[PDB]
Amino acid sequence: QISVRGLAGVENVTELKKNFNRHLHFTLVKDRNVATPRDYYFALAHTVRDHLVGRWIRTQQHYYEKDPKRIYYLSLEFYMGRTLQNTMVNLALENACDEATYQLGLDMEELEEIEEDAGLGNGGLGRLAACFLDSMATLGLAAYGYGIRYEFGIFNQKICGGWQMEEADDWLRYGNPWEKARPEFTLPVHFYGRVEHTSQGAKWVDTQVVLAMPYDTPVPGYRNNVVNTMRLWSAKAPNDGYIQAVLDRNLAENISRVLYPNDNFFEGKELRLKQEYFVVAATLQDIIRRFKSSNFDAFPDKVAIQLNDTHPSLAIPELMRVLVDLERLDWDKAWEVTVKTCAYTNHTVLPEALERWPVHLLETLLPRHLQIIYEINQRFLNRVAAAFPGDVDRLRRMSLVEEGAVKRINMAHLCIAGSHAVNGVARIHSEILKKTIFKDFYELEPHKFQNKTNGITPRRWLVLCNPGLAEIIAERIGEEYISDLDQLRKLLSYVDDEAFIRDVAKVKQENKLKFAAYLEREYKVHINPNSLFDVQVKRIHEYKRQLLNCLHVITLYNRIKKEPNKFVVPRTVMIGGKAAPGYHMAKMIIKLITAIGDVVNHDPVVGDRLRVIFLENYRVSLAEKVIPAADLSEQISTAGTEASGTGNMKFMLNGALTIGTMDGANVEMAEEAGEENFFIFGMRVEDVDRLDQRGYNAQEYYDRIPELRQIIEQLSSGFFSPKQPDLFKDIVNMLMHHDRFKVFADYEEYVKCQERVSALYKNPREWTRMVIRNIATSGKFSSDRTIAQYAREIWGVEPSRQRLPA
Amino acid sequence: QISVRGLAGVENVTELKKNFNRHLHFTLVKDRNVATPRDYYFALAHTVRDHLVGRWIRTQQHYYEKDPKRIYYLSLEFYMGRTLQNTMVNLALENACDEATYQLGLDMEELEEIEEDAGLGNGGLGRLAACFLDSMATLGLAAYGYGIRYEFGIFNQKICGGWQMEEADDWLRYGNPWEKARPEFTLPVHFYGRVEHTSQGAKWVDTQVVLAMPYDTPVPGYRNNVVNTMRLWSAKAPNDGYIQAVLDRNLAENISRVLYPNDNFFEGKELRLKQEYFVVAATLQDIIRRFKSSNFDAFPDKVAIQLNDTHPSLAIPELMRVLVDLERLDWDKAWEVTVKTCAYTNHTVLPEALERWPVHLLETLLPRHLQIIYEINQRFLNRVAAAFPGDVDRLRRMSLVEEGAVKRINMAHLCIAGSHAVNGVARIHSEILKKTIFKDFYELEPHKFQNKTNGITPRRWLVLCNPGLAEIIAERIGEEYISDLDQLRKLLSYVDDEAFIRDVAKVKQENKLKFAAYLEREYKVHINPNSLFDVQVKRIHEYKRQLLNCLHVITLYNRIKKEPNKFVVPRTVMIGGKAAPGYHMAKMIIKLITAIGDVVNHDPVVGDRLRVIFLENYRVSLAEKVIPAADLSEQISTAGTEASGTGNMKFMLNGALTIGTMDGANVEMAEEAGEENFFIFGMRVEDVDRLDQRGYNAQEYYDRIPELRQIIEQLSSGFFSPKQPDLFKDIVNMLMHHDRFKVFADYEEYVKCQERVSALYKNPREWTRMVIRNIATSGKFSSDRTIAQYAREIWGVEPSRQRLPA
Ligand SMILES: O=C1NC(c2ccccc2)=N[C@@]12O[C@H](CO)[C@@H](O)[C@H](O)[C@H]2O
Ligand SMILES: O=C1NC(c2ccccc2)=N[C@@]12O[C@H](CO)[C@@H](O)[C@H](O)[C@H]2O
Ligand SMILES: *Cc1c(COP(=O)(O)O)cnc(C)c1O
Ligand SMILES: *Cc1c(COP(=O)(O)O)cnc(C)c1O
Repeated sequence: QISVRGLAGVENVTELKKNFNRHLHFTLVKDRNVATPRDYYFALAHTVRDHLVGRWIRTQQHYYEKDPKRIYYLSLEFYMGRTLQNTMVNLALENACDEATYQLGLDMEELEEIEEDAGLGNGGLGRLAACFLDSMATLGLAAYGYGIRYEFGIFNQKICGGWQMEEADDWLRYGNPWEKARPEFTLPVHFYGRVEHTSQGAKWVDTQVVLAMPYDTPVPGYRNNVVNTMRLWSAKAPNDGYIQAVLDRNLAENISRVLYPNDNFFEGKELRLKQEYFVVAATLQDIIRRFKSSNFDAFPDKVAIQLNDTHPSLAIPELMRVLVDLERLDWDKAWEVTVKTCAYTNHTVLPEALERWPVHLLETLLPRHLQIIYEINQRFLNRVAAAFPGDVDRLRRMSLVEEGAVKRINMAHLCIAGSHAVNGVARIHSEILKKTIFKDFYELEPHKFQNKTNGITPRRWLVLCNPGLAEIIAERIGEEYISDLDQLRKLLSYVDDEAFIRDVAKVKQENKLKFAAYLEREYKVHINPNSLFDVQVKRIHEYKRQLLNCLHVITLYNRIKKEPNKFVVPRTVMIGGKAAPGYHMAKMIIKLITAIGDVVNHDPVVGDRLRVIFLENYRVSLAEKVIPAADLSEQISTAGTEASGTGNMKFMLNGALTIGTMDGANVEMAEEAGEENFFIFGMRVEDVDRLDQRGYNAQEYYDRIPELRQIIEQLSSGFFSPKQPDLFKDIVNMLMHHDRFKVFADYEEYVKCQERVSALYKNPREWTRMVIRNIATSGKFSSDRTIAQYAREIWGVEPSRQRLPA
Repeated sequence: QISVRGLAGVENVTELKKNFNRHLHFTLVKDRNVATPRDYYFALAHTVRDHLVGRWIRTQQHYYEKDPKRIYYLSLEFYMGRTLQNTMVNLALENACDEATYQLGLDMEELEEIEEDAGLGNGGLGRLAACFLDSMATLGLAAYGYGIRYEFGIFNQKICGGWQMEEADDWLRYGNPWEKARPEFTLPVHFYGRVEHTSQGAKWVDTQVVLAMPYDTPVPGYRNNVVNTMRLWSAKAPNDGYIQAVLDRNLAENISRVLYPNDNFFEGKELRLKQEYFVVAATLQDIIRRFKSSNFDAFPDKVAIQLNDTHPSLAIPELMRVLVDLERLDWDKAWEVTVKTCAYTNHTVLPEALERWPVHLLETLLPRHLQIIYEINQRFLNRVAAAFPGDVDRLRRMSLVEEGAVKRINMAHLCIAGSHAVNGVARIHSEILKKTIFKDFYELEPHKFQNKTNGITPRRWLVLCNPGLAEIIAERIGEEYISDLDQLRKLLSYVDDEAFIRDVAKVKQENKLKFAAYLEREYKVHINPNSLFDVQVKRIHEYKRQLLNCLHVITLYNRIKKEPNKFVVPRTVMIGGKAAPGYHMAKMIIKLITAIGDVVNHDPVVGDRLRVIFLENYRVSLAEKVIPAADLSEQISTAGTEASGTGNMKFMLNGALTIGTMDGANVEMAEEAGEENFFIFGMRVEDVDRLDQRGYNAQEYYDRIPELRQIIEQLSSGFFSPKQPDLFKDIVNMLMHHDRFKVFADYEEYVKCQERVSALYKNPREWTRMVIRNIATSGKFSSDRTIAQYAREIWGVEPSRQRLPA
């Protein structure tokens, strides 16, 4: 149909049809009279998966022959989404499969919707891991993603009476055709026990054994015939009254049962620590086994381990344990190897998110690792003492061990000490690390600290989710940009091209019609497709300030009511996201959003000027639908709180304008497109600090802004909760007395800036010209650029766009 | 190689090799440089499974078109064993696959050994279900096996220091290629709740829901291109703090987690009752759904439900519940349908094995079913009262409800009342049912009571496990006997044929050499292959009198020691079996067996005249090895205790002579072969009763038999337990004061009879002639005969040996 989806060759199509019918008959054990649409999806999945296999086997064989340095991306989260369409795109099979399925009388798009998201992540961090895997494969790196195969990913979200309900995401119910179990690579992991010191050295004894069974999922590079591996571990009980013993095996296997959904507040839960050690222990054994199939001085020349936040920080003490206790290297040599091998990416500055494990917990579960951490801490603090003699305060601040109520291990401190490289994930965030929370460590080892601004894969996030936009771009500048996104700059030469302006606006309107229909179908309510689509989709957090958005929405409503017969640019305000299940305020915000919607969407006087929709069950596959449909991207975190963000980049790439704060990668986005092409508002980081020094008094804003005072009175008095007048008292009280994120401080500038958006939207041609200026400068935010920087500046390997043989 | 294994056609072999390599590449995702022998087994399994699929799909399609009456074999146990070889035999693919694998440089026999037993049964009852499925497919019946897919089957047995240790049988670890999940046929099962009586009728409300997900396994008939289905249900939690809720899903799924291994003593465990209801509820919904795809008056013309003992007895109240509460039939009509549909097979008379569920348990878990059982009981006892006016004692004895300490439901009583047919499983057992435990029910409804003597499938139990014996038979009389075993009588005309005598003895010696080697390899100890192979393999039970065997073995030892320099026919005594994990005495017997072995096998004076071996982990695949190797079959249960036995039949078919009591099917076996061709000894049933009336005094035997007294002194004094002198005090005490199975009463006759065995073994030619007389009359004990009798006399359908198209 469209060229960027590849060729439909006569042989190819005939072949695909033959294989499809073969899998239907032999794999599914069905005839065409009894096949459910799910059967058809599965037949297609196996058929496509068949085209991966030779490439997978040869890629892994190639790495054995060439023995390149290997990259191990260690993460607790991989937010993969659906695999079928992505696999077809990267193998150039999409048009052939569309044709082959069409000829069998099937609509491929319908079959794609049957596939479950692999929702093995919470949000940004998990998705970043998934985008990185795609880029690593595309750049021909010998890279492996290592994580946990959770039986249950992020919960499915239902709204009942405006409230979030959580449902178990039973994603494996119907089987996963993408994965291959490898029971023959099963490895023991040890817990509890105690340490004996002998003549030979320390020995970890009387441990409990849990087994780690790997499942491998293929990761295809973009049309380079490279297929890398994602290895996820599953917990299995070892095989050594009777009934209960059998049933008790469940306890060991609980380790890999369920993704922890608390992306706000670190809770030191034992099961979570078990997960962290489990993935680390199984992975390092695998790494070392592979390393030996070809003396540890060469280890860092053959192995890079990237730590996705502190979640796999125990990689550092575990590697020491294996090198010292099992391989019998002396400490210093062992340590040298560890530091040159390991590198740490920090993904937050919010202090309640930092992992600070109680010592008593580590003492019980991982006694040997605690010993090793104490030894690391001692040697580290000896280096600090030597560098800064007398600075006792510095010693306390930098210690891996935090004193107080309960002793804790600061895992971030452990990571900086045990890594040759520490990076943030946007320039402003990496600066804040060096100025504030890791200033002491920076002063000791300035050379360790880097920036690696985040990116998104243009495969999933353009070609896949927005084929029409991809096509009209390819019509002008060819297809090379898909793996070299900087080529998008060539679109600057089309900013005054009348036909390209027409094409860009047509695609957007088509995406909106498509999504408007999807709303009506799956969640039956009607929306004006000619309205401005104002979307904020991301996890629900106070710092991301969905509440600021709520205030703006109520302002528009109050203005309409006041002057009903006046023109306003009509809007559909769409807000979506999951709240962590124990995060009360986030749950109240969702409820407030739906409460506003109930009022606004049923007011006769508003009509279709204003609509407020809560998008249920925001996940990767919903993002692929709504982001192409968006006009305005809401990136309105308080300055200094969003480490980078990545949604921001998805929208830029897909033809929406951004309203946002100078936070995270927004700063670099505005810099690339020019500030005049970006709706910047609010406090800078410096402003927030100035406010904090003199003290944030929210009352001041309530007193001086009549519009704001009206909103707060409405919330209080039950305007938005008639049957429950005081439902939102927690929200008002927080906004008035305990608002860490200074919602009121940015209110005035946000509303003024939102007016400028409405003003520009009134001018289709100039809106679309501004869009082109955004799309055309979004190249920097390709994860290909990000990974190329990791490769050259941290891992010490060169990327490649050269094909492997087919 | 041998003709009964089929043809190796040039196309066939080339095809199999092609498919094998295809599955290795695409299904296993391996090349030949990294393939483990397990990969090769899996590739072969998929290849063979591919030849089942068209036949499976067409068979099920045929049943839809023809809409024959359908047989539902309801069992908690299916002891299937390995599927690969059996599938090849029944599809005639064995020689082709042997050749195809050979040419790929693989030994098929080695690949077969990688397959795990599907050990979803304890022993005789479970295996009978598996033999029945094979016969039902072979006789072209529209039959379905319905059970539970246990995650863990019968435990693996290890002997440590002579003691049984149990290990979880994790049979699904590496996947099951034989099964096909059918998640789209998932069905709810309800538990707990309470009953509301409305205007419409009774309503079962506030229940907990567990889901039942079916897995279908193909059941190929012998070269008739029929493939029936075995459907096994798996428990899955329904999909409607957070972490713990997710983890708690395990509790629902515990229902299908593990096979109950207590084949001796009924324990009223709730989890066991959950299993029984779970299989019954899911199955009846499936039955009814199928019935509707084509008014319930016709139900019994389209449906037969066979109950494998009382384990699925709740089928009767469940069917009433659905007909009355959900379909709104009146009671009488509902009842008529139920009785004409259901039929009950009894498989024991030992009173501690009968299922007698506490009322309080049923009350809580299945409140509605208890109501229905009480109504059944009332109507039933009204019929008894009318038939036998004034016989109040009869009323008490026949009640479904037993009074006493705790009220119980007698499930056997429920089965007789709710079934149109009740059968035993050997003539003597069916007589005992009518004379003793169900005499009252027989007097009421004489027409219900039948015999259906058990059988074994000659496919697994001759062709598969003993190809050489199958071949030399086929050389004389052709292959038709494999599905018509009565043809074996034609071998009577070869009893004086010198060459056939030679062939029969050669095959036996080859089987012994083969098994002797297997011992040395897998469990490193040496055995004289020219000794008489004396084997007793079966679950460890007091009633099966492994202890009597132990006494004989110690007698032979004591006789050798007394007269060391005298000739005795050398023997290898092999005893194997699992004890139920809580069955103390059975665990002591295993220990005694190994204790005897430790003494006998290390005595220099004994040499290789006598060896005692405990066969570890007796299971279906070990039976296929040891039974063809046996000379003497030990079937020595106390008269009246073994309902039938089926091991007995396996050995008869495979060229061993039987020493046994007139118990179970032994009676019919001796009758078929002639008593002069059978080593019969001991009390008849009548003798046991005469002893019981005057009282069993074991002391009497100890006083009068010096040889026996010596054995008891040895056991007591620690002759067989030096470091633990009183280890076997429980065994002695039981034998002397509390022996329900009268071991001493049969001792003298057993030893004399064992001498006659030794005497005949001394004469190879006459031994072998006697063997021929056994093999030649074993035809009756084909499960084909058994199932044909069920079909005609209970189910009301005609068997067929006609082929379906290929
Ligand atoms: O999405 C994110 N989750 C976490 C995080 C959550 C819990 C504990 C630790 C970190 N950090 C985040 O990483 C993304 C990827 O770098 C950034 O784009 C986000 O700004 C940042 O919020
Ligand atoms: O092997 C058997 N197990 C049980 C049984 C076990 C527990 C509860 C109820 C029954 N009955 C048996 O059924 C076989 C098949 O009919 C008979 O050959 C055996 O003689 C008989 O012992
Ligand atoms: C990209 C993405 C995120 C991260 O979005 P931010 O706006 O950076 O928080 C979260 N969830 C999903 C499903 C995504 O696709
Ligand atoms: C046939 C068989 C049994 C039943 O044997 P009996 O001697 O009748 O008790 C038990 N277990 C296995 C593995 C079998 O193959």
